Amino acid sequence: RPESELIRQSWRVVSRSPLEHGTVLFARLFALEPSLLPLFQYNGRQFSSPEDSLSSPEFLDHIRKVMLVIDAAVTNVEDLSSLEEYLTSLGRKHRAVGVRLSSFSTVGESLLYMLEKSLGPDFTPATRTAWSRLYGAVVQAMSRGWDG
Ligand code: HEM
Ligand SMILES: [Xe]
Ligand SMILES: [Xe]
Ligand SMILES: [Xe]
Ligand SMILES: [Xe]
Repeated sequence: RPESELIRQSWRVVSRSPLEHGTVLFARLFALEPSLLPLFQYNGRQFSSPEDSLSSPEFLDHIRKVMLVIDAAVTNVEDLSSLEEYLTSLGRKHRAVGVRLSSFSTVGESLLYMLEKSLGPDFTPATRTAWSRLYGAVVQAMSRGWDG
């Protein structure tokens, strides 16, 4: 699958500095959808501003978790069946924490933003399409967690 190799090659670049890259993703996310900020409630407190989130080790750990789940998806690009059940429960978990399935569209745009910014000219039309398909497949599996 040529799509899979474009994903593998672009991810190599990102995966070298995952927290730095995931930081861009989350900064962009809160800039687009500020109402996601209160959902991260560590030690029973909510973050007042997006910059507060960046000072939180728990929040930064969650960036690492996100980048790890993406890494699993890239590893399993040719077949996400090994990941379907895990991703369904991951959706269920995010439903429980208060995330609306609708917000995963903004997450997608934030992912594509991070990739465009990191890769520059190497973020070709084909690369963008490949990532949009992989992300779509991930969200499809996660969406099963929202009761159906
Ligand atoms: C809309 C954006 C998101 C929000 C508001 C959100 C919120 C949360 C919260 C509150 C937790 C529990 C606290 C914690 O573990 O730090 C969590 C856990 C987690 N998140 Fe997210 N999340 C988002 C997106 C994602 C995405 C897209 C992924 C996958 C690529 C992801 C991967 C994970 C993982 C692996 C955990 C640990 C779940 C567990 O095993 O308990 N997160 N998230
Ligand atoms: Xe952020
Ligand atoms: Xe963790
Ligand atoms: Xe993501
Ligand atoms: Xe993804």
